[PDB]
Amino acid sequence: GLPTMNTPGSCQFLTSDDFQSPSAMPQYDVTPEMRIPGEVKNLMEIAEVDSVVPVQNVGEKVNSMEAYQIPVRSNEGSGTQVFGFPLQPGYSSVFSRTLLGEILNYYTHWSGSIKLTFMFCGSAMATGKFLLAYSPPGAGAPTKRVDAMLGTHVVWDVGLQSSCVLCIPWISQTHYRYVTSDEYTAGGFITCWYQTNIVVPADAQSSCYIMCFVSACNDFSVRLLKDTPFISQQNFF
Amino acid sequence: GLPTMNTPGSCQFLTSDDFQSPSAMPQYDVTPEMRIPGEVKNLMEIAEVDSVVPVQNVGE
Amino acid sequence: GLPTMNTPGSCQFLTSDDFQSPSAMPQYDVTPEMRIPGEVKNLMEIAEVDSVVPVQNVGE
Amino acid sequence: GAQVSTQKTGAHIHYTNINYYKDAASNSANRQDFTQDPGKFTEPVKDIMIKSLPALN
Amino acid sequence: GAQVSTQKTGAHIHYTNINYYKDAASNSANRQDFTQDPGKFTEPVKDIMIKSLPALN
Amino acid sequence: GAQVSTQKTGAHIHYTNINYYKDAASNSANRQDFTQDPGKFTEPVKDIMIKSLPALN
Amino acid sequence: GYSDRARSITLGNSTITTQECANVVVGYGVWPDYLKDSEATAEDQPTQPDVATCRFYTLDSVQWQKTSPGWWWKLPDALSNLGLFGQNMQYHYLGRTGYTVHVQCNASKFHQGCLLVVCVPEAEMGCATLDNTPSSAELLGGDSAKEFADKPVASGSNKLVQRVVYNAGMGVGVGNLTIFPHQWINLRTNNSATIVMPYTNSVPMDNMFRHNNVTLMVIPFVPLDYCPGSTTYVPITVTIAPMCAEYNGLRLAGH
Amino acid sequence: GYSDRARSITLGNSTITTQECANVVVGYGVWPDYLKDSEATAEDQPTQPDVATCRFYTLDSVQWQKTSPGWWWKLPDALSNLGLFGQNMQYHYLGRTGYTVHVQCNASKFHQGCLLVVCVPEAEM
Amino acid sequence: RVADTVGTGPTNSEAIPALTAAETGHTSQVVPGDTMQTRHVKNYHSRSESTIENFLCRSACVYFTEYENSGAKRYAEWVLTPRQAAQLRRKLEFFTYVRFDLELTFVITSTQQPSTTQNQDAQILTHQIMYVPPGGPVPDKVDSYVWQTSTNPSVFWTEGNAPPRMSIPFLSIGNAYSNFYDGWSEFSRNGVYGINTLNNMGTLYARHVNAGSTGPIKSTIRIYFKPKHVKAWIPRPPRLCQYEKAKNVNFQPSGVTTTRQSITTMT
Amino acid sequence: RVADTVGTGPTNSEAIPALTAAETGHTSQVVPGDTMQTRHVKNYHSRSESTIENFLCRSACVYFTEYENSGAKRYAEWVLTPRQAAQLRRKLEFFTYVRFDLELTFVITSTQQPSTTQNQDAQILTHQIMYVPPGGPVPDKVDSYVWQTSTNPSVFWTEGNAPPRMSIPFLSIGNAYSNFYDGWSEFSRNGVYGINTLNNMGTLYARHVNAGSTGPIKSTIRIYFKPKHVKAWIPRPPRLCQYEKAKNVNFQPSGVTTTRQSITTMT
Amino acid sequence: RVADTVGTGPTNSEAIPALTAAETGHTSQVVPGDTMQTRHVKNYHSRSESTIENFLCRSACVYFTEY
Amino acid sequence: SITTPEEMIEKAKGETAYLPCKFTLSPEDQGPLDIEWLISQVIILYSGDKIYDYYPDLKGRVHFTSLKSGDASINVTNLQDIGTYQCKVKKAPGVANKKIHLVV
Amino acid sequence: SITTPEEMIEKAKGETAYLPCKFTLSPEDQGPLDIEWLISQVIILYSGDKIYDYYPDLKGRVHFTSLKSGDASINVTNLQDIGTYQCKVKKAPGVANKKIHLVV
Ligand SMILES: CCCCCCCCCCCCCCCC(=O)O
Ligand SMILES: CCCCCCCCCCCCCCCC(=O)O
Repeated sequence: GLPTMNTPGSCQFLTSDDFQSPSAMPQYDVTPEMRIPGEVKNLMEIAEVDSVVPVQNVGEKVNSMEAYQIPVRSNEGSGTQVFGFPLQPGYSSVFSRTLLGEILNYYTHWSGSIKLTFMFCGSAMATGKFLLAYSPPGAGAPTKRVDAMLGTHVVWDVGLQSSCVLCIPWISQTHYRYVTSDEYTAGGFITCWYQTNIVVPADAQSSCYIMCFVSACNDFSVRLLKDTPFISQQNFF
Repeated sequence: GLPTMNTPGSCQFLTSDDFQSPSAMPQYDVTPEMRIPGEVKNLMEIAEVDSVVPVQNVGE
Repeated sequence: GLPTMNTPGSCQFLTSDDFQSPSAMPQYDVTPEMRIPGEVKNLMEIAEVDSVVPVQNVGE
Repeated sequence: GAQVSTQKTGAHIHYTNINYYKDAASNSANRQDFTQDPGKFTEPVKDIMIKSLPALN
Repeated sequence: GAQVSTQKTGAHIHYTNINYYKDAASNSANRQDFTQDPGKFTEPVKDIMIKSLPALN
Repeated sequence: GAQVSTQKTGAHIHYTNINYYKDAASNSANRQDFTQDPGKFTEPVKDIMIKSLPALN
Repeated sequence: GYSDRARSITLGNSTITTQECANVVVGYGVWPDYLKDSEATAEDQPTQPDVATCRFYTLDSVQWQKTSPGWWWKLPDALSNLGLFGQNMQYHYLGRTGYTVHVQCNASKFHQGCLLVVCVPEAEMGCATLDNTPSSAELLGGDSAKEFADKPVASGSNKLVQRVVYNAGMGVGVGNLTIFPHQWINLRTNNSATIVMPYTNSVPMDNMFRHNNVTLMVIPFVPLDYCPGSTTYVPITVTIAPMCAEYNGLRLAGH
Repeated sequence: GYSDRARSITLGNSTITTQECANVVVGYGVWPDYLKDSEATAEDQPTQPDVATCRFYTLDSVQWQKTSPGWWWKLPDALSNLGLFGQNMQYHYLGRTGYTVHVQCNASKFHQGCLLVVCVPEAEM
Repeated sequence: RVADTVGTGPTNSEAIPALTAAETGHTSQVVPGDTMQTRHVKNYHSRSESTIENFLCRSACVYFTEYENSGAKRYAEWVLTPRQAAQLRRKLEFFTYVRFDLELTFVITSTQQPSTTQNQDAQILTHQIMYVPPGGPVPDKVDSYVWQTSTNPSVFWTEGNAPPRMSIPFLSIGNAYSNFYDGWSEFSRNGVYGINTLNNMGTLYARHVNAGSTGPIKSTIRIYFKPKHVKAWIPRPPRLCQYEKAKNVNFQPSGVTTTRQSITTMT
Repeated sequence: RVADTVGTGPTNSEAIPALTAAETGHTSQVVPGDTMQTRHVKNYHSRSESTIENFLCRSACVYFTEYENSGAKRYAEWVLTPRQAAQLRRKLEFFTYVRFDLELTFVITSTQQPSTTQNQDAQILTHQIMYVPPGGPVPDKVDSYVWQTSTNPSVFWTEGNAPPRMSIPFLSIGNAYSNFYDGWSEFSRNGVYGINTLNNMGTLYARHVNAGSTGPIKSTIRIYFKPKHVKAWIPRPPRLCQYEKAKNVNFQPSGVTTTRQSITTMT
Repeated sequence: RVADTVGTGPTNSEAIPALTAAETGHTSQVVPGDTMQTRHVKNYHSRSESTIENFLCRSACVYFTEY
Repeated sequence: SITTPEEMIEKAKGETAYLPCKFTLSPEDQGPLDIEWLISQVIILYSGDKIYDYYPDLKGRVHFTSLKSGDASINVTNLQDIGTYQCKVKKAPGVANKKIHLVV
Repeated sequence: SITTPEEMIEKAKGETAYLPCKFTLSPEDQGPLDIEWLISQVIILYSGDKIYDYYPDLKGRVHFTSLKSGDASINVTNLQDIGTYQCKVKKAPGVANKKIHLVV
């Protein structure tokens, strides 16, 4: 009879504990593993892949394939805004449904860089230049191409290589940010303007589209496992 | 008094567990084994033997 | 089944005890410490500092 | 005086065990005893019968 | 026969573990397995694409 | 892999400890950490002031 | 000194050559091979034609209009009635194979469009009714196009399949379908898309007639557009080539 | 193996990328550098932001019509009200700097035009 | 551990890391140092909590049922299936094939039901949980000879102690559990379509060993799954449409995402 | 261990240890041997109980709430905050920034409420405590699908055993918890001013898994915090004015100390 | 552990593994490779759960009575 | 699992109405078989391997087409009979049901 | 957290009274939003994304200025109305309230 003493925390059930337990089927021979292609070892390999972003999620576009498309055209001006949205990868309506955004909805903290790739989907005769800009929080959304230039920007020239990559870096005071909408840990703003104007010849379409893909860099991380707010079960199916 | 802590799965009975238990008859002398012919060590030695198959199991 | 025996003082809560407990958030990566100035390691470093004394604490 | 043995794992780990009683009928069961010999039930003949050769020549 | 491993600590300790069952499906989970290989999902092409060079030349 | 340390006794004994979790935030508290440095709060000046010499000469 | 835009593929007595292409996607980094001796379970010896099956079969073309939602094909079901590949799978009980999908769509500089080519393993699809399940010959099509449909399919007592393009018939976001090996055809640059897929299953061999390993999907994210005068009929063509195919369990023909 | 028609320039937190270009002209063979200790005259120490000024500022666009004569800009006067470059020159008495001029004009194969881009030192008018 | 950011400077060259082709799958492997000037920053962040083991290995309720100690409903039964709930199912349906050991936990609680009997002084209740493999005999009633549990694994629990927990080895005739199956069980291709064809996990039975009183009492059992030693293959996109049934992937078409006001709106 | 007193003798010299300038912060480092004759005295007193770890590492109740097993209030909720009480808060507000692991303990006790029902023979009550992270779904009612706890950490307890204890790792996006914050969450500087801006510790939910009887029962839960592995920076003076609210440092001006009778009075 | 299947080929010979006499108890020790062509297949299946110990060593109710 | 649980059958009057309820027994399901046909209250009942002929209007009109094999369909006649028929097949481990709507 | 919970507003008669109740939702607070205005007994109620127009004297006088964004203010009119208005905003995890005193 070895003398022992029970500490607080006995005979309790923890949703997240790591103990051994007696097997109910002793001396069971499992099937020998075969090599199935494409093994996942971490969730940050599912997040580093591109996913089309629904930027035009306005009105009834969400019930159509039109949501993904960004409409660009030829106008008698310059410096007009194409699109803009905030940098909230888990919470913004724009990113909530993408692979990386859905992965973030299972975590509380996120920290890293963000890749944004744009592919031009117009004619092979149409040409133009765009200004892709990222503005850090402190002063509101830039309302002009001139205010946007003062922030991190990339001038994209459409040619043989249709795609372009704007890499939003980690500028934060803290080490991590909040996936949920918060005001202390604010993200920034991402806007797109016309660096020049869309140039189209005759007998070609002057109304084109762009597509946007979002992924993570090699320095992305997440923490605090939580429950996604998206799924809802009325009753046992 | 060594401090311990009880995990879930205590004081339960499992139809298939492997534990030690105090013998109710201490220092008991069992009979010395004799060699009886035909020892079974696995059930797959009873299965490798031929058995007549009732193929015509029709009606009566 | 190792035979043990519970001593008095089991299943009690002590406002001042020193035991281990299973973490509720397994494999959590804490933020790397930065050097903030002026670290306190003992309360007898807060006491060795001068403090104005209210000697004339009379009336109002 | 503890005995360290192998755990039952799949194909394609060690565990520790100590005996706490002095009775030898208190220990756990012997689950890892993989020995077969079906030459008693199957092939129970006197003259060995090779597979390729005929049975009765 | 006990195994001593490292605890999960912050940056900028050892712990002991023994297996009490003989089943290999009774042990605790494998939480410290930090191995990645995203070259399957990302960059799944035949001809390697260098970063600095153009994609289609 | 157990750690043996000293017990808190009066002046004018060893104890054993093993870590049973793999989290490093499950261990007991660190009560025996006797290190002081009051040169930050007290004497926080630039030019060192000797005791015997005058303060302002 | 050559151009990476030019590629040639030779299988059996067939060849394909491209003037403009992007690259070749090789599945999950795995090139399809044969079954090893430590992974197999069936005892009897496999047959391996090696040339009469592993060649290029060209399925029926489909017109890409200005309002086409998209198309889908079951790779095992599609080559069921084509060449000796169909005959071998008919007689045998167990079949193991890999494929490649070369999709060709050629347009002029003035034409503008975008197509997504993705292979989905275990692409189980849902029914319009919530209580019943999709009927065969409604989900499956022999050498047939099997197009999708913008807007939901009506709910009633009918084994019709839900063909919504935005949910893709699986209930998942159409945009996130880039997790599987995918290639994009951009009329202004890419003309064709090549994808190589290794055999993927939870078992070594499977019955080709009752199970489909992968589903090829072609979805126009950006519509087709042009000006009055340019050619309106713009077709898409698909060629599939089984790779390292082997069969087991020979028996009477049928299914 | 790449094409000399493609170029990228990175300065500060800004980048420009070209699909079609000619080359880069480098002034009089001189790459801009800082002031040496044997060429200076002022005694007090200079300030060098190094990142908040040396980036790309994008001026207002101009429509090229079929009857446009031409345009001119003063480089010191143009960046006077833009970003921190304008603020630093405002407070200080003496400023020394170099520049680069990326002019972008994109048209289709059918469009035909010619533009001359030249920098004139001491262009008294 | 994550990669550390390096330091670059001003650059004027023919190199084009940003410009690329998304026609190819090739996800651009660019880093911020390619499109701006960066400082050197050591990164001590570790990719530890994101591993599939830490993601899936947490207990999760999959089914809770009731039984009584008198009347008609005297025992409970439930075919083993993780698709009864939504939270555990959605997480498992990130992958096509999974292979994991299972840790099972039960939570059994009783409640005295309204009645009019008098002098009710109950005793401690003992409950028996029994598993029947695909093919084993199933109990017709609450006093059937099936409960002898000669070979079926069973567990007995006396109300008041720590819950009962047991560990189950990977049980499958295949080489991996299949979350999604595209096909039929019958060759003629006319029958059950879907994963239902593959599933064969047996049935679970729970009941009161003793009555314990003269008044009615209703017990409830909740089952908790924990995947251990997890392996996973071929990832797939998360479920957008809400679940409808447990046997199939039947859904109702829904919006790709939520809507805002304009395309330039920040909220 | 403390320093030992040494021995000095009579002295006539120009050295002036006593005379100094308090204009400089320089706290005089004089010892009694400088202004009198002392004897040598070894000092075995040890500065051990005064360390920050021994000061802060003791359990302390921070919040106690109730719930029922019938009616309207069927579950309890509480955002995690140590400023609810005064004793734990005052001790933590000796420092500006603290960084410590937390040990959590709960004490749950039930009480049979007055009613008029008859034949009440209750069963053992089981209680479930669930944590929701900043952003997790919150239970609308007591039978909501949220309690499935697929990923949220939860704990189940059967009335009668040792209390439930769990250990929590330093949870923060910063590098130290901040007891005092001088600033706003919004840049426009018009909103919430104070520490409230920084705090984000999630919410805690407690409830009865089963009813257990026909009569009413009210349970109460008390939460106990214990800081472990403590680090602390920048000390500050103790709170004189009594606390008013939990979100801010709002106070009522009070006397610097208590009053006596005269300036020469000894009491 | 179970035996692994080997690989045979086409055969034309006087050997008769199939033909035998069941008058004798001698249970024919033939394997599939004797009446067809087989491929080599390593077999990692183990005869472990069939042993008499694993068969009999499980608790089983034998009698329940009242008082 | 009964195939096509939600189904609607339109049959002309004077023509025998054919209602099909084919099912596939689960390997897990190993219990006594019960097949019950409801008219929305029963027309026919199969239980303990016995068929019982419940509804006065459909008496002598409702009979099975085949049950043990896996087919539990009925062939009604003399339609006048508009209603919903629910075929409920019971196995001790698991249960399934199919509802058919008949017009005229 | 509603800013300025204790506030007093003096407005002249014949001038619409403006009452402001701006709030900042906590990251911890993620529940259905309810905004209720009390007059010390309700003038207006916002619940389940629906606005309901309660008080006979202030019927057709009380309307919101903006709610989802974070502004839940009202603009009253035809003052005669001296009383205390308590703006209570409810989130499932946390709740806050602001009381405004209006003279004449
Ligand atoms: C009293 C003993 C009880 C033992 C019960 C054992 C039941 C095991 C059930 C395992 C179900 C696993 C299903 C996984 C399906 C999937 O991953 O797709
Ligand atoms: C059933 C699981 C419960 C788990 C609950 C975990 C809650 C952790 C809360 C930590 C609060 C720490 C606040 C410190 C604030 C300060 O020091 O200023």
